[PDB]
Amino acid sequence: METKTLIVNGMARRLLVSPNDLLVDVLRSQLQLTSVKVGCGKGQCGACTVILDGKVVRACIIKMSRVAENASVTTLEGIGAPDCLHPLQHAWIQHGAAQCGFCTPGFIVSAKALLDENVAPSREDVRDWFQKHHNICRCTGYKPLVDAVMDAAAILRGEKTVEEISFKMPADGRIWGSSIPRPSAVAKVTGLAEFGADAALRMPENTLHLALAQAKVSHALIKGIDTSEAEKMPGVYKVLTHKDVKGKNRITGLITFPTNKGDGWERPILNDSKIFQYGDALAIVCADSEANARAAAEKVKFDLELLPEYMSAPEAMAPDAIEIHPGTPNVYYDQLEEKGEDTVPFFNDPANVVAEGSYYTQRQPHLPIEPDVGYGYINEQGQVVIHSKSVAIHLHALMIAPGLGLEFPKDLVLVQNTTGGTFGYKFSPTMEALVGVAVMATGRPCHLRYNYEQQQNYTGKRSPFWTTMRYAADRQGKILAMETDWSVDHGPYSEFGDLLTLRGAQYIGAGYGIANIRGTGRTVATNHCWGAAFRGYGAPESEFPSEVLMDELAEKLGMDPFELRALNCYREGDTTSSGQIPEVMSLPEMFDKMRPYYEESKKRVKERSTAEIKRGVGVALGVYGAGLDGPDTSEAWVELNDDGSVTLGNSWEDHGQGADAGSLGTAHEALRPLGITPENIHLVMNDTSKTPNSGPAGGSRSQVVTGNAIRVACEMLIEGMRKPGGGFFTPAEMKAEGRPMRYDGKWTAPAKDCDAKGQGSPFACYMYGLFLTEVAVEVATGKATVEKMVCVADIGKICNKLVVDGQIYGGLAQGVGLALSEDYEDLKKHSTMGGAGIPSIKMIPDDIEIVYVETPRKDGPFGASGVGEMPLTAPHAAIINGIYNACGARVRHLPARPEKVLEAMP
Ligand SMILES: Nc1ccn([C@@H]2O[C@H](COP(=O)(O)OP(=O)(O)OC[C@H]3Oc4nc5nc(N)nc(O)c5nc4C(S)=C3S)[C@@H](O)[C@H]2O)c(=O)n1
Ligand code: FES
Ligand code: FES
Repeated sequence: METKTLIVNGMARRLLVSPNDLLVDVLRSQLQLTSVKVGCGKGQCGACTVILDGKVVRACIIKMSRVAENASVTTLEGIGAPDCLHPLQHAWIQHGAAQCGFCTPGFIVSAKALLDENVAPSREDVRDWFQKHHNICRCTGYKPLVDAVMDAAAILRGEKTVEEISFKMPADGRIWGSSIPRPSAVAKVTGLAEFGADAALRMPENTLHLALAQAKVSHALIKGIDTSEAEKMPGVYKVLTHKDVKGKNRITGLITFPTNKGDGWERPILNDSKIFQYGDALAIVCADSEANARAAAEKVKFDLELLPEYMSAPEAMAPDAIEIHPGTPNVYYDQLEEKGEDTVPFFNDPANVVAEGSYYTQRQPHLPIEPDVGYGYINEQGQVVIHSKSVAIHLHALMIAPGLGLEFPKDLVLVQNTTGGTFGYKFSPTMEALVGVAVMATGRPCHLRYNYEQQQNYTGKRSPFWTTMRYAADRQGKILAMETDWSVDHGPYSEFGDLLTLRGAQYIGAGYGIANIRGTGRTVATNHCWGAAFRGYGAPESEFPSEVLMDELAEKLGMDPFELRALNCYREGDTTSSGQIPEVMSLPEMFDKMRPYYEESKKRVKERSTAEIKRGVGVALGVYGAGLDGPDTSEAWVELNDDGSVTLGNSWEDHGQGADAGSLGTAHEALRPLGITPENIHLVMNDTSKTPNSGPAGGSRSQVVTGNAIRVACEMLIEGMRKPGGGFFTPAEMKAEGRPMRYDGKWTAPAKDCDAKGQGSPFACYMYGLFLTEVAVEVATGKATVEKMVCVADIGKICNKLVVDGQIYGGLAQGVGLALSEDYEDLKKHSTMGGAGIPSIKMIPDDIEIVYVETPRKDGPFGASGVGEMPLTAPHAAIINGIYNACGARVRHLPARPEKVLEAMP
């Protein structure tokens, strides 16, 4: 060891470090400059970017031995604080460039360094800078980030003033539909926002640090676990196994469908007799530090008997395959889909035009910049309190309580920390029971943190769909029948697997009036990573095949792909694939708005193709519902305060999409008659001991269901304040009358669950999108590049423009990674952020445009619908169609990697 004096943010600092310490750990653990985040931990995400002696570097790959004496270091805390904000922070906030905000510090530091060298960079300049510096963002779609940089540049040049680009309160007083920054913006652009890992530095002394001892084989029987050596290791307080669990040591699927072959009780908290997938946690180590715990976990020995490994749906379907879950077939669920008349006479008729095909959607990894993390402790009332990224706190409490041997809500409390994105993986419990297990055994606060390799090998994935479907149309182009078949590879754990399978009966071919449908669905258990909901939850996987086949049918009929769609879309008379009348009929109108953009891309693409680079254009229609199937309910309370302000209590979980902006905009709008201003609406959210059951932030339901519960609770407060015949009471007069201050609100969606053949009215609101893309294909290699994206959308009235804009940009970006680069197949190649193929800035076109068709929803709060999962419904189908359109190559098996595009090239 040696002391090194280094100047941090203008001040000298003598630090007692070890030459092998990583600059990132030093800055975090010793200087508590928590704004410097550790994402991938391998220098790919740039989330740990700091400026070291004028050079922009990634602090996670810098040894202390390589850092000079008196070296100057600049972190976000050296750029601006909440009281003395930098123009770069102001632009970020005014553009809504910070969603989950986990990559914000790295992007801002990196940007500030760019401006020191170039006061007037072009958008392209900025894009290259982030590209060269590995600044990754999984939320924004990048566009907002560049928009923010360009504005801060004009301000530093003295061309625009801060007050000039900032949101100003209208004479209206209304913030519903405005571009008002989100409540959490400031905390996020300053690096004060505390994420799970950051909290580890601020916990009490006696806090313990966990490490998991994971299985490295995919399938096996457990003959024994030897904790002996790990116990003897330095710093280890205790080592737990399945023997230390008090409850059933199982996680229930809760809502497991009645006709499922299994019972939803197969997931162990800590495996006891079998290993179902690579990553499986067989023991928990408790140490005085993370480094000490991780090091002792490797020293835990397993006595196993290797069983065959079924790494795909087909394999687990082979007739000789053994049951992964003894006493339950690997195909534990069958889904029927029957609408209209029998479809066989339509396919057997030589006079119809038939198009058939087999497609495949991959096991897409969520790739959040922040790996999983959470902590827990014993309450001052004897309750186990667990903090995590859970986006369904009430649901997860119920899913884990029995296996821990606890009772909700008397022994257990769940709290959602500030989340650095989930994109769905948190609809599933990840480490909530593990932390709870540890907390109960020791009685002390425990903090569990996953490295990026665990975020990859031990969190759910999008489940791959194998689809074989076909259309039967007449010579004029009208689709008369459709037959579909799909198989969902769900890994070993069934939570929500059957529900996902039903999603196929609802969405394959959605958006078109197809009178007769016959299909068969299937949920199959495999030994690959289990399935956790992924933004789209059934839409991206169902609509990819139907939208690609649609273009294949168009070619067989000799009709334009865009015009063909325009011909079959919903119209008065048509119903969905569940037999439900669509809540709005704006499709014809959406096609009309899209048409001008389509025909221009048609000319522009032909007029720009090179002999070495062919360019093409592709379209696709995506549809998804807002809300969970059936009578989906939400709760919320509003309480009047003495100073006349209001405190809103809800459980609108935030993945970083902007649940805060949504609660505020909805409350404010509903509280109009009382004149409440935005700064007078306090928010108490996501804590089962304080906030009501609002339901999960999944299914793109929050804005509609929860929005309505918030709306309702406000209307009750308004009525509670009514002075007999004359106006309103005051917080003062209210107290005197002994009148209640808090008002509870609830709302139930007017929908009905689907029956055994997939029919019914499962969602009250839908989200519709028309995608158009211009892709360039390098004929020589097969490397495709999305050059432009236009998206016409109908999501009802907008609650917050910055939020919805940022949601569409972000959604379209993941759409590109889904089509061109992402996957979780090879356990070693796909265990790192870059390996799995997360899109870097240059992969996303700077040229993205959005057109909104604000048709209002009868059942939405103020006529609004969801937006969450809409931008990921069919943008991948569009990219794929574009590629065929460019070079004639047709890829039905995602992702369309270069060599894959090459193979398919006629
Ligand atoms: N007409 C509308 C509709 C929605 N919104 C806003 O848009 C956001 C998304 O609303 P909604 O579609 O109702 O979805 P939820 O709040 O239920 O969020 C869940 C959704 O959010 C998504 N967006 C994400 N965005 C980010 N940055 N990170 C994630 O992990 C995200 N996870 C995905 C996934 S997956 C899901 S299911 C909310 O801030 C809402 O207030 C709006 O301003 N106006
Ligand atoms: S680049 Fe350092 S944590 Fe990712
Ligand atoms: S805002 Fe960039 S990763 Fe979430």
